[PDB]
Amino acid sequence: MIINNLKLIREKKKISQSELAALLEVSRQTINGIEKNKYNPSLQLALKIAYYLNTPLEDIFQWQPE
Amino acid sequence: MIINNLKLIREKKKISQSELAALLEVSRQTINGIEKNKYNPSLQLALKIAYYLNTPLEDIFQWQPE
Repeated sequence: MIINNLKLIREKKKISQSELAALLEVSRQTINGIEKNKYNPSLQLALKIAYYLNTPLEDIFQWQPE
Repeated sequence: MIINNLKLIREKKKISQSELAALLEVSRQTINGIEKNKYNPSLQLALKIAYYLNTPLEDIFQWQPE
C-alpha cells in the first residue's frame, strides 16, 4: 500500500505540473500520471521529485505494510 | 547516480543479509546486489527498506544532485 501526496504538495507550493516536469526533464504527462496514481516513478525520479519539492520522499510517497 | 548506505546501516544494526531479505520478502541476492551497486531498488522496495530500518530514506539512498 502506497499513499501518494505529490499533487497536494506541489499545489501547496504553487508550482505547476509544467515547471516541475521541466526541472525533472520528464513529460508533464508523466508528472500527471504519477499524481493520479497511474504508475510509480523509478527510485531516482522519486528522489529528484523530493529534491525539487524540498520535501522528504516519505512525505510524498507513503508505504505501509498490509 | 544514487549513492547508497544500505550495507553500513544493515551491518551496524546487526542484521544479516538473509535476515533483511526475509523481513522484506525479497531474495538475499537482491539485497546483496543493492549493496554491491549493481541492482537501484524500486521505489516500493526502497520505501520498505526505510520503513523497517527506521531511517529516513534519503539517508540510505542519496541522489547526487545533477
